[PDB]
Amino acid sequence: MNIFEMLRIDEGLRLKIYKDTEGYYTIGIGHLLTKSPSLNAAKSELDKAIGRNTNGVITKDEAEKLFNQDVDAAVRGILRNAKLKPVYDSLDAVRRAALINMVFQMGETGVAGFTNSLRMLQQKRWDEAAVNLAKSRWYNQTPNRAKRVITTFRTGTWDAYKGIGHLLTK
Repeated sequence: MNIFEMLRIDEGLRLKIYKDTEGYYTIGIGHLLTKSPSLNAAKSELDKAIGRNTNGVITKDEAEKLFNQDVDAAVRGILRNAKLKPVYDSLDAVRRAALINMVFQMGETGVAGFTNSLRMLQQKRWDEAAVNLAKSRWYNQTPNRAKRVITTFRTGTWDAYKGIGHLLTK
């Protein structure tokens, strides 16, 4: 298992414009398009992202391309963040994946707001971090997904892979 496979499970795959758990226009593998209520706006964003007149529909390859870009950005977001970077650096490979997952879903800003949890993660206080992490709107809104991620942070294994929130756009 890896970050790509992990996120593909959590986010699923849709080739047509859809509304995410928050009611925002999205497409592909959790690629947010816009927080705006206009389908037209979403379509504009889409065309712009793809480089062509899509008409709300994309191909599998296009979805995967957006996906790769999106993963890349989440990581970059982590590396540029002074609160995130140090945590990310302190973690083992599996747990890093969990961090990326969160950032992908809620943005670098959203994640950076989890001060207490981040600290616990930095300290390797797994169980405590898990409890803390669950006391969030995130957990209450998308419990199943949150659970899988939390479990990952807790055990440092992919067991939970043996509920999608956000990811890149206007």
